[PDB]
Amino acid sequence: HHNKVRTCWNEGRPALAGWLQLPGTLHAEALARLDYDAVVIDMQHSPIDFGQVAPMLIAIELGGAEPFVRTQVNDPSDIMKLLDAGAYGIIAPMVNTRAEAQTLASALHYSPRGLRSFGPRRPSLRYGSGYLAQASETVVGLAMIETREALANIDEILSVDGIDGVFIGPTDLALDLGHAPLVDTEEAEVVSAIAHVRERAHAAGKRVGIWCGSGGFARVKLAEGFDFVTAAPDLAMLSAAARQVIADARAL
Amino acid sequence: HNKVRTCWNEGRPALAGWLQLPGTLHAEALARLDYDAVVIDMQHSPIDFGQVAPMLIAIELGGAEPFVRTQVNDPSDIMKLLDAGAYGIIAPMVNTRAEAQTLASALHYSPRGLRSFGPRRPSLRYGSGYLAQASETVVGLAMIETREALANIDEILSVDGIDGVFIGPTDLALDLGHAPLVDTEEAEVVSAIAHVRERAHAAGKRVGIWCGSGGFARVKLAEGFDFVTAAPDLAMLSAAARQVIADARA
Amino acid sequence: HNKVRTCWNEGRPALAGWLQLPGTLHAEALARLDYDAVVIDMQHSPIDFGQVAPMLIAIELGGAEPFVRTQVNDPSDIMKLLDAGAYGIIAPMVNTRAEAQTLASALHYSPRGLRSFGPRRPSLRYGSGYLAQASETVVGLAMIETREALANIDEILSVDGIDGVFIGPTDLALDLGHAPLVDTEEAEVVSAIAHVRERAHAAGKRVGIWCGSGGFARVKLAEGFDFVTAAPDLAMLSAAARQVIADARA
Amino acid sequence: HHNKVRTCWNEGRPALAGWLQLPGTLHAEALARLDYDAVVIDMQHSPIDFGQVAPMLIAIELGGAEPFVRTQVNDPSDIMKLLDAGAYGIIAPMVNTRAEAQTLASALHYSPRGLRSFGPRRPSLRYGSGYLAQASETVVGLAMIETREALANIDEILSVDGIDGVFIGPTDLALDLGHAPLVDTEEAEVVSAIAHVRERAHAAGKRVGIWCGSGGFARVKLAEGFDFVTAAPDLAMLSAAARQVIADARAL
Amino acid sequence: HNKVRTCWNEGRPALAGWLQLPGTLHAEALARLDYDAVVIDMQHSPIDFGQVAPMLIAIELGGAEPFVRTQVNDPSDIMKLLDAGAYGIIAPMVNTRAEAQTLASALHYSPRGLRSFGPRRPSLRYGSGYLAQASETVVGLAMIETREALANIDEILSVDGIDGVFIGPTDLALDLGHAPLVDTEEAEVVSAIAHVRERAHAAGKRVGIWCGSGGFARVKLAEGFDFVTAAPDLAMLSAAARQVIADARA
Amino acid sequence: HHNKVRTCWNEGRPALAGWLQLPGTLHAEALARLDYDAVVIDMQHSPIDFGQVAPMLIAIELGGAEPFVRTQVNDPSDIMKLLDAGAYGIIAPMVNTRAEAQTLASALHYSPRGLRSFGPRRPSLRYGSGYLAQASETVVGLAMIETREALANIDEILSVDGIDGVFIGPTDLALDLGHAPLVDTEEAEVVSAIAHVRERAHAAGKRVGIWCGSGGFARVKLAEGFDFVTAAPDLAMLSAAARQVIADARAL
Ligand SMILES: [Br-]
Ligand SMILES: [Br-]
Ligand SMILES: [Br-]
Ligand SMILES: [Br-]
Ligand SMILES: [Br-]
Ligand SMILES: [Br-]
Ligand SMILES: [K+]
Ligand SMILES: [K+]
Ligand SMILES: [K+]
Ligand SMILES: [K+]
Ligand SMILES: [K+]
Ligand SMILES: [K+]
Ligand SMILES: [K+]
Ligand SMILES: [Mg+2]
Ligand SMILES: [Mg+2]
Ligand SMILES: [Mg+2]
Ligand SMILES: [Mg+2]
Ligand SMILES: [Mg+2]
Ligand SMILES: [Mg+2]
Ligand SMILES: [Mg+2]
Repeated sequence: HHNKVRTCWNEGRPALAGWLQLPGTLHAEALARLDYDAVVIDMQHSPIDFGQVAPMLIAIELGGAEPFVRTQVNDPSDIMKLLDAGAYGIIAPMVNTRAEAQTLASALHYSPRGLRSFGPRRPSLRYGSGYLAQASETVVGLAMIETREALANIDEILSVDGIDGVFIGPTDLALDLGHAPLVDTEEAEVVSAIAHVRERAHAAGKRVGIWCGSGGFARVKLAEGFDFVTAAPDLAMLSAAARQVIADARAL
Repeated sequence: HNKVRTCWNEGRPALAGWLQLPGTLHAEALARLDYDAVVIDMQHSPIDFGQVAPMLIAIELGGAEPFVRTQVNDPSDIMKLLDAGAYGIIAPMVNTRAEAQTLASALHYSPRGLRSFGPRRPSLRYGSGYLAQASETVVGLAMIETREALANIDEILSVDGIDGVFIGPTDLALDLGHAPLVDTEEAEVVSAIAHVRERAHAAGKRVGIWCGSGGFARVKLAEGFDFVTAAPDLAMLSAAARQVIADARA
Repeated sequence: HNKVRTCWNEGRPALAGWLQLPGTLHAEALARLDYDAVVIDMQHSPIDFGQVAPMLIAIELGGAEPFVRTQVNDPSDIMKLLDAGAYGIIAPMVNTRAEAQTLASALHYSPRGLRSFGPRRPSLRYGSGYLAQASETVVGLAMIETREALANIDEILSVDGIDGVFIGPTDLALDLGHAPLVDTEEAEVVSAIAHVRERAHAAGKRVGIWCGSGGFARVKLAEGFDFVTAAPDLAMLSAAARQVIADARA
Repeated sequence: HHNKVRTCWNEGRPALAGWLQLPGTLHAEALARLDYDAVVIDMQHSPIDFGQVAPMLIAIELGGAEPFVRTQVNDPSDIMKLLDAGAYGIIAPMVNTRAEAQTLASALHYSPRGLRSFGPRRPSLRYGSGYLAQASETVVGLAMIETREALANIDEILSVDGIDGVFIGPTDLALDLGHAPLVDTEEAEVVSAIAHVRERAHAAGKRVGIWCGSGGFARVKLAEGFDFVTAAPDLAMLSAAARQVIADARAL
Repeated sequence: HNKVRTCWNEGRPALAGWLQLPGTLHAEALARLDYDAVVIDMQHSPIDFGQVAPMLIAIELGGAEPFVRTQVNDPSDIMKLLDAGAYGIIAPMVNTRAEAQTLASALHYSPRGLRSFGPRRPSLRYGSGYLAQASETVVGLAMIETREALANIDEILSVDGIDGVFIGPTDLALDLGHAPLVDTEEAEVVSAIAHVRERAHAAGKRVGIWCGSGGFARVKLAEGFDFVTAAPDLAMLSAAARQVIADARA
Repeated sequence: HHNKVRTCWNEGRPALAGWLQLPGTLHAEALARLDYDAVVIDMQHSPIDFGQVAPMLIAIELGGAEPFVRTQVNDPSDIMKLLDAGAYGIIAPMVNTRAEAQTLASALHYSPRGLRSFGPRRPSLRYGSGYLAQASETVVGLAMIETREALANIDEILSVDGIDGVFIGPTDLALDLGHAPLVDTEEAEVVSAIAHVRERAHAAGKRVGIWCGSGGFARVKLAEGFDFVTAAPDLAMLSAAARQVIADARAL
């Protein structure tokens, strides 16, 4: 028993992860069974509530990927309930300051390293009675860097011992820097900001991840040395596939 | 108006989506594409009645006609779906004239059928004039997917109150002793499919089929199918994800 | 005690609510009014089994007897509702003595019927003595809503184990070739309703009916109906909202 | 495509809205189809959770009213997830200070006018790819005035550019001022407070709304020049209608 | 591999859990204990299809084979459960050879049965080779719980495609005119149970039974039952809570 | 109509309560029907979301125990929505300071004693139109003491008028004091801390509760004079009962 993403990193390999915005277990299991190391459930920009995330985490684990959640907000009590429901990866949006990164770290570890409340319903079933001793290793925590403010604060954020590193939200970052909501961009200012965050993460001996909208862009990010790359949202892949089926059906 | 009936009345076939995943977000998103209808599969999916109800609403808001492929040809199940705003019904494994008569009985009020009266959602869409035009608001297709159905095709097509038939080519292939392959080239299955189509059109009825690709759907439209579905949500998403991963991993 | 049976044993009819909206808050709130029973409609509503279960609990806490009008006269569906704490069953479209016998078979343990034993919620309410008094805890009504049922009334009423019959006057009006109007004045429908009532009372059975207004319910109570429902939640809420809007907009 | 409430206001007309405390799609659609411009779903004083609100917003839009939510609390991340689920009106309870009104404004607009996170799942489907350019206009935001403290701070609250105005909670206001929980009151002190808030809202070129328990009271509020009037809660109208049916059924 | 079939192929019986409570947390937790299978009861529980679906996934992750005791022996209900990853089916009240043939028809693809093809979850577990080995992945047991079933035992056991029979001793006791007691000592019921066991083993079939205690389950295993369930989640939890309260209150 | 726990306390009797971590109504009703005065639903260390807690509160009340909730976090708006859903007992985890105890008190009372928002959907049905006058008595509020920090602050926490007292989280307390996650412990340091909290609660004329993992430990806590004792979690009792059934089934 081990965190599949931590196993990638311990073997000097990056992790590739899925991204779900659609509630339900069937597609969660089917995607987890593909060559994804993790599958992230998006609880920020989706209609997925806690009652719907709980059985999705089970389905991903059965499919053979590490269950991750991108939370609605950086809130310790929300993050703790997800950990106890068998979320083994947490990505907290809009972490703009060292203090906010400490708030995330506080949720991911038991005392004395954090203030995580004890009652691990699903981790105890997966890991057994030996869980508390290894609990910190079973969990991956990434602070999202999505703003001018987070970019300015990146060295202070990376100095927080309890987070594994940072996950870049490139569309919110492009918007905050005064651009359109650019997806998978080469825009020089946005790309220089993202390169800066990766360079500082690795200099600090921390991990860096990035959200991607396509397989093509994910290959570029992996080939730049990102540690955790997501591609691409279930609803986006499904809509694109339907549009293409319809286009081919209705062609002369 | 029933968007599929509007296609037909205007001399055009209908192209439909096919959902095996529960939920409203992809249902609305696919309904807003160039689909005339979106079918929710209650047979080969985890979708129960509590989940189908909001999906019907989402499809209608997206601007496609909501259809349901039911778990079974059962009149009371069909009547509850109709009153929940399912405006097309595809009933699996209709094998006999009696079974086609059971389907027709569910889709029409007395004296044409025995549909129980309590049209919760259709009354909201169509108003107090609903009863008079109820029959035309609903499209009903009996599924031809066995040797027995294929043997009994003319008598199934004889039943007034069904709009026509919808081929289940994987179940048909399997019952003919062939592999249940999507979009099959198997000569006997392809000949059985063309026979059902010709028989439906000769009886003044409509015919539909399930497809797994845009390419196959283009052929069935060209061959004169009236209602073509392509392709299942879970299949399309799985194949897309496989491609993304293969692109990403180089 | 079954509150409806207590009304009957004390020489009083029962007045019931009628829910087509899922959820527990209005179910408890209507149960706390001067209703003896609240019926949950699983036929002409979006309510599935997962939603009916907590509604039964809410009605019982509010202090009305929980009833269910099932989607269909199916023994296994009725048995699951009984074991979930439905203490009244109204089965739609009971047209023959055989169909009434199917309903009675579901409502009684061997040797009277064939009800499967596993009474999850009734055992909590009634304790370990439940089996001996099980029959008296449940009220079962066959719906008379077709020409065929009306023709077969005496033989439906002959079936021991059903408490009596419940008229579906909109389906009856429609099957008699009339408008399916709530609370109809149509002479033949009104005469058919009085006939069913007289036949039930002559057979020593109970009779109920669906009403759309307090005024009509008052008449049916005065005419000697034993179980009168008025009026559906969605209808009452819709008419109330229309009035509020008309008041507000001046 | 336009916000039906904003269209009323642009045409110098007030908006009349429904108020739901009962979960489910069928009554939501049926009421939306009546002569209501909007229907508000109450997530503060109801058992409605996020999983239940999501399909109700769809049902209201299909019925042809603008979907609104009265949120449980003034929390930016909760408000953002509702916007991305196709809530086009937000009413945030207990907004007592200018700082709290700024917190609400921050959630309702993308950078640089706010800090709303980008991922508009349902608005993108309703409005298309041209959504970001008009996003602020598609959304109506009202701060609730329900306390002595909010009343004292009304000019500071109204000075916040990012809110369309204020929505009065007359029962909580009556309670905070030391009265019984008065519904649709003429009580001189409560009525003078409410008149003050309307006068200051209109002086500031802002909109003012009020919650009503009856059609009669809603007519009075509309005829005083309120911009957004709700009447009346589904559970209240249903209970009153049932009581009257029973009273008529059991009459001699 | 089907874990129960693996027990049988290795000359061992299977011990199973029994859930009447909906939800995934206790389902996974009991599946991780020394149970070979966990049965979800859809007959005497509030569990609907929407709730059973995630429970099947939880049991499989816990490392027990997921089974379902269905509400009724209905082919379309069984086929939807199979496609949702129910790998054992126990059908209540199988009373005749015809009813056993109806069960067998649902569990096998043509030409052995008439199972409709669309194996959503089994295809994920078993891959594209699923069709060829489908029959062996599923365990099907007909319930013997009436006088009529007991009378028709040899002809039920004659049906190829059913793995064997599962005794419902409380319904059997009640239909024989005895108390529906868990783990009964009633001489005629005990003799009926041993007869069904001997008949199943003589026909080369498997036999199972429902138990209420570890002590009784130990005896049935020793007597040579192939599939023993003990004990229902709600019963075990209720008795445990009663003990805790009695300990606490002194 | 009365709070069953307050009735115990008014009659000089302690209350014994159940503890649910499993969603659903059937076991909630069955346990409520046993000799428990209350049943607590755990929304911190369970997968229970608001949509699942709502019908469980109904089931417990019908079974004839007082419905309690141990909340995910000490958040006033979450606590208010539970009160309006017919939670009549609130246990808020991780209350570490007098200020946090005041935050809990603020949620449990209407103005002027608190700032609870008015809209009591279920309490109004249970208690009728006379509810506001007795509302404070219908509700039991307990602040959880689970940390070194809460222990140091126990006299300041107990000085908050609006809480009935404190509920000890012995496992989180043992962890915070540097021990293993000890369940039902006699460990001298943890036991002295718990005895101190009980002694200070009773000296302050307040009530004290404690979570137990067994019937045996609950008897000891009752016999020490605790006012509110819980035993034992549904999932723990069910797992132990299954293990024993299996052990007996597979015995030689
Ligand atoms: Br792959
Ligand atoms: Br398109
Ligand atoms: Br009343
Ligand atoms: Br209107
Ligand atoms: Br074990
Ligand atoms: Br007890
Ligand atoms: K994988
Ligand atoms: K369309
Ligand atoms: K359901
Ligand atoms: K009552
Ligand atoms: K409207
Ligand atoms: K196991
Ligand atoms: K009790
Ligand atoms: Mg972002
Ligand atoms: Mg088929
Ligand atoms: Mg009817
Ligand atoms: Mg929920
Ligand atoms: Mg208020
Ligand atoms: Mg049985
Ligand atoms: Mg704790």
